[PDB]
Parts: sequence; structure tokens; C-alpha cells
Amino acid sequence: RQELPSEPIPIDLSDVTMRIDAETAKWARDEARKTGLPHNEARAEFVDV
Amino acid sequence: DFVWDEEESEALRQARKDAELTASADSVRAYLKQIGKVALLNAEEEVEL
Repeated sequence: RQELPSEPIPIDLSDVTMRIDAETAKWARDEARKTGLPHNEARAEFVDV
Repeated sequence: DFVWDEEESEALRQARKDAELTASADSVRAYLKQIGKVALLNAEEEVEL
């Protein structure tokens, strides 16, 4: 369930268009899994990064 | 790039706490949006104008 986007996600801030890609999700998942906390607790690290 | 440290976490924590709702003086992005819509002039068009 700690999956990745098959294609980039347009986040589309109110002023500047923004894009999430597979690599930033990769890094965020790496940090969350490094923390080792349960899923709903490592959610904090994932969202923060 | 993809490097995370306590300073990065602290910086995010500060930004998260330093602004819970938008302020009147810090919401300049609406103005900055309208500047980007006009391109820069060079010498020739400047003198003609």
C-alpha cells in the first residue's frame, strides 16, 4: 500500500502549477520506511518530507 | 536534493507553526502572478516606446 504514482501528479497550486514525480515519492517512502514506525505513524514522516 | 536532516525537519516545523492562516502582508503571490505575464523589454523596444 506504500505505492508510487504510475505517472506524475499535477498538484496545481493556486498560483504556480506543480508536479510530483516518482522520484520524490521514492525518497519519501525511503524516509518513512527508515523511521520504522507503524503505517499510520510513518504517514507523518511521509507527508512531512 | 534528496537529503533530510534535523535542520530540514526543524525548518518545516517552523514554517508549519509560523503560519496557520494566510496573512495580509505575506500574500503577495497574487501580485507576483500578474508580473510574470509580461515579458522583459530590450534596448530597441525601450527606445521606440
